[PDB]
Amino acid sequence: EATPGGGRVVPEDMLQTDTRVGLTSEEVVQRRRKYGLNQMKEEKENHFLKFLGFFVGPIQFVMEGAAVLAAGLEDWVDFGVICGLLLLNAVVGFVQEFQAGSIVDELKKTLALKAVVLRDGTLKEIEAPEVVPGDILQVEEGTIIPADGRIVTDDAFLQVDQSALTGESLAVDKHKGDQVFASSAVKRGEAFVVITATGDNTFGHFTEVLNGIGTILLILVIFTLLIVWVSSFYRSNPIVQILEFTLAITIIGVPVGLPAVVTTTMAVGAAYLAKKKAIVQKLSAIESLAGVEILCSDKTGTLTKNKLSLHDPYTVAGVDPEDLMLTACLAASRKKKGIDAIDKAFLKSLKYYPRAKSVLSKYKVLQFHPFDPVSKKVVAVVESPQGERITCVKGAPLFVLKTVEEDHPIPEEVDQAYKNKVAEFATRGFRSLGVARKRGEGSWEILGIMPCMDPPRHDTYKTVCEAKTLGLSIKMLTGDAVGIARETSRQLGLGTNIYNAERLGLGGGGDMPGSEVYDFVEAADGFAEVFPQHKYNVVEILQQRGYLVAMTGDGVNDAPSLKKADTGIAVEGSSDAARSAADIVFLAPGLGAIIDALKTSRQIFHRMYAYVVYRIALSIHLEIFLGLWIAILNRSLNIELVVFIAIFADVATLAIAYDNAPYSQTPVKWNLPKLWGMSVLLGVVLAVGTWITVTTMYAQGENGGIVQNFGNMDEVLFLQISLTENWLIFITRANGPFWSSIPSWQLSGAIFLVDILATCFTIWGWFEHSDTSIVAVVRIWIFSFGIFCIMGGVYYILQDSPKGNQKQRSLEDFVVSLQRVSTQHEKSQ
Ligand SMILES: Nc1ncnc2c1ncn2[C@@H]1O[C@H](COP(=O)(O)OP(=O)(O)O)[C@@H](O)[C@H]1O
Ligand SMILES: [K+]
Ligand SMILES: [Mg+2]
Repeated sequence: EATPGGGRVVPEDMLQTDTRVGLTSEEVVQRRRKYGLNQMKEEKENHFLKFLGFFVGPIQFVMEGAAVLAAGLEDWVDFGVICGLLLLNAVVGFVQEFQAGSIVDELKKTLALKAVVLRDGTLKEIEAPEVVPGDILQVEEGTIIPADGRIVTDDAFLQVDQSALTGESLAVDKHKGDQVFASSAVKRGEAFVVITATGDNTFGHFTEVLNGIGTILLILVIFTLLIVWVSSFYRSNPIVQILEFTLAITIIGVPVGLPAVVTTTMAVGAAYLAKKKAIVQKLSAIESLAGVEILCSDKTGTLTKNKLSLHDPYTVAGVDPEDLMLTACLAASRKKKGIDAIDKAFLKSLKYYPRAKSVLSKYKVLQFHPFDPVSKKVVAVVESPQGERITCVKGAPLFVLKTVEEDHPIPEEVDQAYKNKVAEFATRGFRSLGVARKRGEGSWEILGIMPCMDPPRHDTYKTVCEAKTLGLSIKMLTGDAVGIARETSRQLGLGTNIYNAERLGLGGGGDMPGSEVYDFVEAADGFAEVFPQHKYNVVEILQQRGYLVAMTGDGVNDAPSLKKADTGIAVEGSSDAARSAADIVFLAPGLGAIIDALKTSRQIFHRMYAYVVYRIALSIHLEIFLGLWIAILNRSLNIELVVFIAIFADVATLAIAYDNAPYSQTPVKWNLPKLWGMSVLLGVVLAVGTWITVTTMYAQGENGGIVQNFGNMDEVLFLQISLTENWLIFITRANGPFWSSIPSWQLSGAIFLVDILATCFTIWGWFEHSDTSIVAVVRIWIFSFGIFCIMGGVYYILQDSPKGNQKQRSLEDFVVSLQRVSTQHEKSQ
C-alpha cells in the first residue's frame, strides 16, 4: 500500500510548503496509526481472556474431569478442594503474568526512541510514536529513523546503517528522494525526512531450557502413570480408584507454573536492575549478563572520565611559539550541544591572554572533516583575515607527523625530540594531540603535542580489583597508542599486555600464524589503536575459544560488535542506534554500575536456578514415592492431603523471586546434566526419607512407629512430606552450606506459616478420621530436620595458556590462513 494506503501529494508535498524550520497545526489528522501497528494495542487490555485461558489446557482438563467425576456437586469436600486448587493455580498464574507484563512495559517506556522535530521555537523532542504522518524529521548522526519515508530537498548524503532490514552491511548511501527505511540507523549525515508509511511495510535461552525441563518432567509423570495403571490393572482396581491415583500423581508431578514463576523472577530482577540504573532490552539479557566471562570495555567513558585536564602545552617547536592553542581551538565545532569530550577541554582551558578573544572571530569554517576513527584525525579548512586557507589538522601525535611527512620531511633534530616527548608524556599518563598548519600552498610546520589527561574514575581501581574475584577478565579497548594504554593499565592495575590491533592480526594479518593470533587475543589485557572493525573481530575471535563476551558500546560505529557480542552493553551517553542494538542500556556511568548489574544478574540467575532445582527435585521425590507406594501396596495419600501438598508448593514459591540470594563467584550457566543429577539425587533422598517414615508405621503399627502415642499414616506422611519438601528451598538458595546466607524474612515467614499449617493439620487431623499425638509431631519434626540436614550436606558436598589441542590450533590457523589467502588472491597480483 503506497498510493491507496495513506500516501499522496497532501501528505508528501504539502509537507514541503513551509521552510526547513517550522511546523504548526496538526489539524484533524483522521488517523493515528503510529504505535507499533496492532502489536501492543492489539486487543487492548482484554484482562479477562487471560484468566479463562489458564482454566483451559491439558492439566486443567484433568482437574475439570476430576471435579466433575466427584459425583458432580454432591458434597463440597473432594469437589471443593479440587476446584480450590484449580482456582489457586489459575489466580497465581494470572497474577504472575500480570506482574511480568506490567513491568516489562515500564522498561519499554523508559527506552523508547524519542524523535525530534523542530518547529518555530526550540521544541524539545516528540515522544516516539505520537508524531503525525507527513511531518518533517531531523535524523542526526546515529539516530534510529523514527518513521519511514523520503529525504527532503536539501542537499546532503547520509550513510544509513542497513542489513537490519536489507542485505548489504556496507555504506547504503541514499542521497535524495530514495526510500529511507524506518527502524534503521544513520552512520553519518545531516538530512531531513518526509514521512511515508508511518506504520506500514516495516520490513530467549532460559525459555528453551524451561521447555526441555518441562518435557522431561512430563515424560517422568507419564512413566509414573504407566506404572500406576499397570499395577492397578493387575489388581483389577475399579476405574474410579485408578482415576483417583492418576489425579493425585498428575497434581504432584507436572509443575503448573514453572515458566510463569521463572518469568516473574526475571521480571522482578529486571525491575530491580532498572532501579539500579540498568535498563534491560530483552528479558533474556539477564542470563547473558550473568554468564559473561570477558568484558571488553572501551577505556574512554567507562574506565575513565570524559573531562580532560590540560597540563602545560608542549610549545617547544620551531618558529611557531604559541600557535598550538589558536590552531587547535580553530578546529572546534563549537556547537555546545553535540560536541564530544575532546572539544570541551580546549574551550574550558582557553584562559589565554594575547589572542584567545581574537582567534574565534572571522575564522569562518569552509571544510570540516569530522574525527574519523580509522584516521584518528580531525581536519578543518577555514578562512583567515590574512586571506589564507589555514587547513588545521589534529589527531594522534604520530598520525599528524604521518600527515606532515611530505613537506619538511622528517628532520632528525625535530622528529627525535617529538617522539621522545610523546613517549615521555605516555610515561606520565597523558593523552597527547598533535597539530599541523597550512599557511600557504607549500608550507607544513609541526606545531607540537598537547598533553591532555583524563583520570580514572575514583571507583574504577577497586571495581577492577573486585571484578577479578567475580571471574571476569576485563579487556580494555583504546584508540590511543600502545604506550598510553599500557600506562593506563599500570594505573588501573589491569595488567600490562597491550597489543596494537592492526599489528596483531585483527583484519589483515601480519603473517602471524593463525593459531597464535587467537591465543594473543584471548590472553590480552587490552588492545591499543583499535578501529571499529577490530571490535567485531575481537568479539568473533573471543567466541571461538568458548567465551561469552560483553561489549561496552557507544555510538553507531560499534553497533555490529554490540549485536555480535553475547551481551552488548550500551554505556552512558550512547547514541540511539547503540542502545537499540545493545542488550542492556545503562543510565549511570562507569564500570561500577556494570559490575553491580553483573552481581545483580548473578543473584537473579541464582534465584531462577534454585527454584528450578527445587521444583523438579520435589516433583521427582513425590512421584517416585506415591507411584512406588501405589505399585507396591495399592495405597496412596488422601486426595485432599495431596492437593494441599501441591498448594503448599505454590505458596512457598511466590516468594522466591524476593529474597537475598547470593551471587556466584564465577560466571554461572545452565549445566543441565549437573542440574538433573543434583535434582534427581535430592528427590531420591527425599523419597527415601518418606519411605522410611511410612515403613516405620508398617513395621510397628499405625500408632507405634515414628509416632509414639497415637496417629494415622496419612496425616503423618502429609506432615513429613510438607516439612521436608518446603525446607528444600533453604538449601538450593545457597552457596555451599545452607547456613551461609540468611534467607529473607518473606521466604522464612511464608515457609514457617506453611509448616505451622501442616503441623495443625497433623495435630487435629481435620481431613482424616483420627488425630495425631503432640509428641508424634515432635518426632516427625526431628526426623524431617535430620533429612533436611543430610540432604543439605549432600547438596553441599556435590556443589563443587593455549586453550586448544592440535585440532583446535590447526582449525584456527586454517581459518586465519584462508582469510589471508582469500585477501591475497583477491588482490590478484
Ligand atoms: N576530537 C578529536 N580531535 C582530535 N584528536 C582526537 C579526537 N578524539 C580523539 N582523538 C585522538 O585520537 C586518538 C584516540 O581517539 P579514540 O579512538 O577516539 O579514543 P576513544 O576511542 O578511547 O574515544 C587519541 O590520540 C586521541 O587524542
Ligand atoms: K547480542
Ligand atoms: Mg572510546
